[PDB]
Amino acid sequence: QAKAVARTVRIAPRKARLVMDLIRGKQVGEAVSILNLTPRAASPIIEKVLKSAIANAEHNYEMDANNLVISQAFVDEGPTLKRFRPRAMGRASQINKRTSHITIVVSEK
Amino acid sequence: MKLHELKPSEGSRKTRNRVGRGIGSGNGKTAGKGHKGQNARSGGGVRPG
Amino acid sequence: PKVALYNQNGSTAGDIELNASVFGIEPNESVVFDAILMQRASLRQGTHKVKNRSEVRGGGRKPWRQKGTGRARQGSIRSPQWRGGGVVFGPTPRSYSYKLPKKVRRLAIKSVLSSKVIDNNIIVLEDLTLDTAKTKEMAAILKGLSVEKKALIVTADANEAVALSARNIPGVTVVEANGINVLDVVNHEKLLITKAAVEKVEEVL
Amino acid sequence: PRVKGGTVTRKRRKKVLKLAKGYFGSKHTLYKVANQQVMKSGNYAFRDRRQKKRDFRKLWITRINAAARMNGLSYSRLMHGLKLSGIEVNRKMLADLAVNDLTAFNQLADAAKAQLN
Amino acid sequence: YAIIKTGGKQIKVEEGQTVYIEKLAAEAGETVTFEDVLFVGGDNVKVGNPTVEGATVTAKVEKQGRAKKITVFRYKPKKNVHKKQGHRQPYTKVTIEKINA
RNA sequence: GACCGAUAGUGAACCAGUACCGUGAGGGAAAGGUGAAAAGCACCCCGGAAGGGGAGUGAAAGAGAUCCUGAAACCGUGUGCCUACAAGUAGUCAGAGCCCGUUAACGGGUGAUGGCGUGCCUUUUGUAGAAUGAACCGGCGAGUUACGAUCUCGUGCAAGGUU
RNA sequence: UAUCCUUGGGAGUCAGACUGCGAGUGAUAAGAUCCGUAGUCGAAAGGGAAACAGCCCAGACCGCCAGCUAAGGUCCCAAAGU
RNA sequence: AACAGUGGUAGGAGAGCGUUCUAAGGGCUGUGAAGCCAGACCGGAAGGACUGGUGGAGCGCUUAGAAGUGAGAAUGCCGGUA
Repeated sequence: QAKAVARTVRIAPRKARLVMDLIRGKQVGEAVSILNLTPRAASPIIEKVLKSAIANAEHNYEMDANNLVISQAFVDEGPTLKRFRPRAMGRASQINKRTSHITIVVSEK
Repeated sequence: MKLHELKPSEGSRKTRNRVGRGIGSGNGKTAGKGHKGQNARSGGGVRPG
Repeated sequence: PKVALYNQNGSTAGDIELNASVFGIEPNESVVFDAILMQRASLRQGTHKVKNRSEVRGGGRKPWRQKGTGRARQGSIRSPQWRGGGVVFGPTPRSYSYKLPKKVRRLAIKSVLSSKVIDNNIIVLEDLTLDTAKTKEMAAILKGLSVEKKALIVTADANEAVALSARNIPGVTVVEANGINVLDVVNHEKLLITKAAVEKVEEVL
Repeated sequence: PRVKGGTVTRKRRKKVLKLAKGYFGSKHTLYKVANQQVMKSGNYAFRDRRQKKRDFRKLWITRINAAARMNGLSYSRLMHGLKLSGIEVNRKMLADLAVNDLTAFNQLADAAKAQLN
Repeated sequence: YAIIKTGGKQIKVEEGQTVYIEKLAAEAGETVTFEDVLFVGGDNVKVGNPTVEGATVTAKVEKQGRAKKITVFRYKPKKNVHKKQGHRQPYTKVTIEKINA
């Protein structure tokens, strides 16, 4: 069992999830390929955290790169940056620049 | 007596009537003042005579 | 009204007759209750105030036009339901004291004293002389008398000398013959009374 | 003194919230509506606690009617015949238990038929 | 098996079984007997308002119970009318022995 | 101090009459809490960093700069039961099947299928109403106090009572 | 049969509707309006009249896997008589 | 024990439940209080216990007292999130 978290990386959680959900529960050495080939906003952030997760083996409790598979992973909402966008007739509409917490938990099998 | 068993002269004590709190004690929404009368409004009384 | 007499070192002499009109009276439960309640309420100083709507440093302007807006029709900013505050029917500086009839107060003090007498917790200590301000002298006196719990001591003339010794140890009070009340009596569960003060209070009542 | 809105409100609301488990979505989550349904639940519980009597009675009548009809006898004639054959304090529910022990039910139906004429 | 009128509603009982029934006056350890038996089953003795002589049905009773709570809540809409009343129905457990016919 | 304890209490516990708004008179906010002591994270690994995983400090690292507690709305991840010929103020009362085993008791979860059934509040003769109010959660938010009057009740005295 | 009267403390009510019966206005029209009389609703659930406040029967202190009935009904929906 | 009764709006009357502080008596608490989270427990109700988890210093019971004492609605105010 090994774990990693991104802790408020600037990306919308829905957009994160839409690309995140497909790698769930499939062998990491090929999931990384799937995700670095699929073009999406959050793909680079997600492979960075996944690579940190698998790389938690060197100055860490030992695992092997083969026979390694994502165990379970998900997306959590983080603190949001409020912003007021100007809009016609002095309405002053509001917008949410969301943030998200990414998290990977990889295990052996 | 001692203070730790103080008991008043029974019949010489009554709790206040907290009008306008819930329905279980009556006098709820209306606070026991009817519906929308002049008497039902704050300072809505009239000259006594 | 024939309670025994005690000396400084616990030696007991011939018992003393007490005025039945003051100490043999049947205590009045209700009158004692109201007498307790009386100064128990009057003691509080009751200083409290909270800023009513008028005096909240602000308000003034109508926050928005009466109609033609999607918000509730409102008044000034400092109003009760607003976050800005302004309480409604809050506390106010007021006194929690009144007065009772002379007969009632006399009956109350007589009743409590007689209650103590019948409960046999009164201890008459003639001539509570003391040569020094030191506390442990009077602590030894109380130990000799077997006075364990709270107590009250009244001695009229030795108040000047004995008050300093008594006041710290450990929650007992020294009062003068004129300072008797209902709480100061009841709360202390043990009355030390010097004979001069016996007849002085006897004359007063 | 000042009394602040302490734990009393939270306990009061959470009682109904926990009481209203199993409801569809927001009705098991939002006090504003969860309170409404439990009140409705109380009314329905009372009225259905009174309905179950008559519904079980109806079911018993249906079973007795079927059992009687399968022995050349209508339900109404069966009940009449029983009453005249004697005060059959025996009644609907246990008559159905006799039906599912049918031989006893027939052993009553024959007596009722015989005494009916 | 047999049919026993008991508390204003008859019940089917059989030798050795256990039954819940409305509160009797008996203590929580003593035996009790029912009297108004009908349709003694098996050999199926039966009469209208049956005087089944000596067929009082003995039973041992050990419990004094109080049913699970029914939160009777009543309200009438739009009228500020509420009534909530807890209720536990008392009862007694039984076990039947020596059916008499 | 039978006064408040961070929507309270001064507008202002905190660089507040500040930021901000207004040409100007003027209006006018939000924002308290690491730990006992910074002992506030040596060193290593992923990473450009941020952020992580280890290691170490400490009684607690889930205690890491809104940092004591951390409720609800809201958002997710696994899952036991159910669901693609059925329309349902969404429940309740019957109820098979499947799963679990309790503050031990005529137990808990889910429930194929049947009966019944038009939310809450105000205002109305009348509301399921196509009349009004609520997007949801949390907090706050309305018959008191003073001085007199009157009546009931309770007291001490009583042809007197009372300061 | 046991509700009546006197004094005293505290109210709300002043928008009422429908259905019989006797009248007005109306065109013996109106779920119209205004009266008298009785009922229900108002402020009353339950069963019936398909759904229904005022029509019929009938009053809910709670529990029961009891029984007898009122209006209405018994071929299936849907309990009871082809 | 007997007998009778126990729908209810505006209203009147009585019983109580809980909250914050204050006095008297008792004592609970780092051998883990308050608060929060979860339970299949108790009472006629408001409600109150018991057992776990969190949390890391304060707090119930008893009798009486005084109240800024109980929210679901006010196109309520503030904050947060759909």
